[PDB]
Amino acid sequence: MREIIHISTGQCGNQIGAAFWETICGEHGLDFNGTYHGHDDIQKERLNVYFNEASSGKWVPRSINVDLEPGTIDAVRNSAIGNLFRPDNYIFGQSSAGNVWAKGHYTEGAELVDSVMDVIRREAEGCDSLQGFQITHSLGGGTGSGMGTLLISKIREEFPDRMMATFSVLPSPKTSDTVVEPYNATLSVHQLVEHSDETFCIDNEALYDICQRTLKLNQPSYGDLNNLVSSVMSGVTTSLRYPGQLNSDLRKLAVNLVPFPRLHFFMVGYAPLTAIGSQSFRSLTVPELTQQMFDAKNMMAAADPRNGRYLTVAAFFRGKVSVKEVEDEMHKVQSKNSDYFVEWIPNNVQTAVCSVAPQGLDMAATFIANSTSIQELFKRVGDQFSAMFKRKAFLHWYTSEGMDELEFSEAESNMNDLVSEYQQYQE
Amino acid sequence: MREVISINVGQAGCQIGNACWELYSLEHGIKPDGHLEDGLSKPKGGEEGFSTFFHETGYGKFVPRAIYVDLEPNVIDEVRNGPYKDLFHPEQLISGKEDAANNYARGHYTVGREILGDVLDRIRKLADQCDGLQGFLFTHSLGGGTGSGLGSLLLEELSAEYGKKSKLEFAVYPAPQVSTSVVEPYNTVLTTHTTLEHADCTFMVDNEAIYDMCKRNLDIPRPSFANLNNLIAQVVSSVTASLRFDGSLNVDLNEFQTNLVPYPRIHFPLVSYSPVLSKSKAFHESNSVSEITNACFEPGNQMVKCDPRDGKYMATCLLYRGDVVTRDVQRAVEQVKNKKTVQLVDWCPTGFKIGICYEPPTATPNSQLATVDRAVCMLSNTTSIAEAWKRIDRKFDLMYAKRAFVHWYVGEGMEEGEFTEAREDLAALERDYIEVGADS
Ligand SMILES: Nc1nc2c(ncn2[C@@H]2O[C@H](COP(=O)(O)OP(=O)(O)OP(=O)(O)O)[C@@H](O)[C@H]2O)c(=O)[nH]1
Ligand SMILES: Nc1nc2c(ncn2[C@@H]2O[C@H](COP(=O)(O)OP(=O)(O)O)[C@@H](O)[C@H]2O)c(=O)[nH]1
Ligand SMILES: [Mg+2]
Repeated sequence: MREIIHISTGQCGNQIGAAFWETICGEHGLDFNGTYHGHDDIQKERLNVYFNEASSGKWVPRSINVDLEPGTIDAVRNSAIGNLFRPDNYIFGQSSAGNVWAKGHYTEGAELVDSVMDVIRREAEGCDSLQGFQITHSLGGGTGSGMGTLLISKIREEFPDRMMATFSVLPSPKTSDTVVEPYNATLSVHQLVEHSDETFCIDNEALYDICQRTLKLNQPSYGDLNNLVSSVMSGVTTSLRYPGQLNSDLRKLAVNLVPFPRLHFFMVGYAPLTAIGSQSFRSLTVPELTQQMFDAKNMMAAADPRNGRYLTVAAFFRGKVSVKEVEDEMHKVQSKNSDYFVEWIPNNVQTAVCSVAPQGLDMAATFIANSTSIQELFKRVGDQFSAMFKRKAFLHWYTSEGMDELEFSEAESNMNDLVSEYQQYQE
Repeated sequence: MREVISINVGQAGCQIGNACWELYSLEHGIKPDGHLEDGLSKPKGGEEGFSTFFHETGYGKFVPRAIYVDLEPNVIDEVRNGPYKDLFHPEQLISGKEDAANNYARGHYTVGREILGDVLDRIRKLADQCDGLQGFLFTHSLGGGTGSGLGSLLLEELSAEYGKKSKLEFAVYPAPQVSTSVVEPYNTVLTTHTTLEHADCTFMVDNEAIYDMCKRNLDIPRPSFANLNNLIAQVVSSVTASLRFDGSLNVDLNEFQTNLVPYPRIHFPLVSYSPVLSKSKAFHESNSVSEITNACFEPGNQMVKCDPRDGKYMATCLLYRGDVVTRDVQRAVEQVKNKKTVQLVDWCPTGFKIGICYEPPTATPNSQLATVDRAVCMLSNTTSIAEAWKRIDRKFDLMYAKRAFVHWYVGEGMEEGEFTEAREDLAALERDYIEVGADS
């Protein structure tokens, strides 16, 4: 379908969400005050993908921002980007989650769960074109991993046939913001794969590299990192937002990008990376994008895929791009680098030409695939999950809520099984 | 016989159909709005044909008897916002809503069945308007399941509905070396069963082969589906040519059943087409039908990724358009037989259906293929064909062995036994198809 709800949760969800709508509104042109600026058919016949034609032609997106920290929304509705969101969608309350996966929903967070379902239910009725639910949060974040994970299960009961897209941000196994980041991530996957259908891997540490290597940025910031993720979220939708020679869809992804059920983790990869200053000495062409998409340095997951093995890649070129420009370049990668692609697929390529182009560039393309090296990202969380809590440290905070030690052990056994799924299915 | 109804299913099918209708209106002097313009001669719009493709209007706004079927609104919207908006009755543009994705379990069933009631009644009303109704002409893809699976159901329904009209089916196949969809072997193989048992004559087109021709014969640096489809449209228009225009040797649509189909099965002719000349060359070029005829056997003009030289000759058809002498094409054929390529099997012993249509070829402004005063369309049941089946069957095998993607079909109305049976029928065809050539 076309009408899709973009749910937001967690301290990072609203941040990435603010930059998300900032880019979506720039494509078809839409002022933050809700004024129409499309030119014209392509920027008018596909405006209901996220907005609604309210009174006086005032367009407002469909997003339910939820968080237990009222101090976060204050820095959005007050400053720029605020008139778009409707005040009735704001659902916030005191105090907070406490940077823990238990209290985030198992106790305190269970109070607002009844209010979030009420707003999402009413919007679902009026929207005669529901398809899925786009969620953006952190895998180890407090309100993101706790209240965000439980929300996926509630929506799964009332919307089983509907899809469920998530943009979780994996932790950094080197520069962690909080010591209780890996622990909260072990419990989020316990219910994520048991409800959601597709989840993208994002790592902030992997962004600082491309920001200083390609973009040539010395001091990145959260305001800039969200732009990179916004380009990915806005890329897997152009087919549904604008016509093209081969319009893909979120459903077509799982039918191809997901071989077997127990495998929802993807590896994003936007391209080309516009280098500040060094963008004029380049030639935007398809052969140049293929060399950057498959580059292990541009991964945002970002385990080295060369060490592992690809499964089903996918590209979404934009702008002035033909059909053979991709089928040829993408096919050459299947020969010289055949050792990295498995044979039982067998075709390891998937295209989806669009029509329009992103603002500021003449052509763009993303990269999404399932590499066998994703298991490495889970081993880092599994080792820290057990090596740190081997002596029962920082565990009384979670057991005091009500969860028993048995509940935390089952979460580790599931992750250990996922690592084996990538060997059956030999690497 | 007289009438023919066109059916487009899925995006690729619709895109190709667009090209065909553009082309047909060009040939008959019909403007983008219909009406008329003028419509005209002998037999431009008509005199008969039309009506053959276009429905007569008491105003002159002629209406293409075409039905567009899709599950994705976007494709049809393109059509509805295109320059040919006025060539279609709006109620012939059967827009869907929720896609079947990719797809067959939904396409031939859980989603597709929800619009067929409308589709079939559309057809029935149209068919009642028609006289004779010699056949239906399907245009679709065997890649995505809407074109494959939905198209399949619709085909079946018309064989049940009538079962006596000619069922043509122009099907686009996956290139053996490259494709845009991972589960395509399932979406293709799962329908070989039904096209086998419900189409009377299928055509197999490979995009890759055509792209080769575009890059090489037409000198195209950057091919496009628009160009590719224009080529296909021209091929389709010739099938067909003598059902609209005057010809020395007129070919009935049923003619192909009589000439190309020796057994109930085997109905999968290859197409080839020439002259394919870029505008830059059509000055140096100037030739006889004997040379054009040679080009038709040349692998470079096959529009299908297989080796006709490997295969043996079963019945074939050479349709000619424009300024063509019947003696000369007989001479040309004789010379071709003497090449001893596509060894003529004893079973024919020769079987060259010659069709001679007086109407010169034409190209729309969207094609850079030069217009010519004569052209040739070739059809053939040459035994090279089973290799295409083998290719896709190996892809099917690897996947199915691990199952993997089977999940997406079984989980929504299917059974693994169905996948097994589809494979078995395909395998059976490879065998039978080989045996009738293998014997001599
Ligand atoms: N010649 C030609 N081939 C096309 C065209 N469009 C698509 N194809 C080919 O047909 C197949 C694509 O089918 P899709 O567009 O994915 O699907 P569909 O058959 O329209 O139906 P769905 O899967 O339900 O969308 C591929 O093998 C393409 O290479 C076209 O305009 N011309
Ligand atoms: N890319 C990105 N990551 C963020 C942003 N904000 C927090 N993060 C990441 O999210 C993790 C922290 O979780 P947090 O969002 O504070 O959790 P919550 O707010 O309690 O749900 C860290 O790994 C951060 O790098 C952001 O705006 N962009
Ligand atoms: Mg389609």
